[PDB]
Amino acid sequence: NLETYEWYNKSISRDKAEKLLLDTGKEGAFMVRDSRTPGTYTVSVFTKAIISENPCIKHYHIKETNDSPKRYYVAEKYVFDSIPLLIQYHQYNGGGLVTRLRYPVCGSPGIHRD
Repeated sequence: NLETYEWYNKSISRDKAEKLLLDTGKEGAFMVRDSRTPGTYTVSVFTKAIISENPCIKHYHIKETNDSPKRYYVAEKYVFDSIPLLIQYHQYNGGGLVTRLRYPVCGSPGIHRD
């Protein structure tokens, strides 16, 4: 039933998804494909934001809930035992985020670092 939408690419591999999206060269070119577990999908989007030798294809998970009937949401591929560990992770890896967490700020008034 997803098969009736232009963006649904069912079976295709990550690598050919990336090739197809790169070739378009259009900002916000995208495709939905299938993920490892059923009920889970993957959005893949072309972007020229982060010049780090442009461009990038971002991949997102679409998880489902345990509802009646069922709901869907965009989330990262990962869960963490701890918020600090989830933060730790995102200092070194962008993940589902635009930039990754380089610099904590404390907003207690009159406070400064080191």
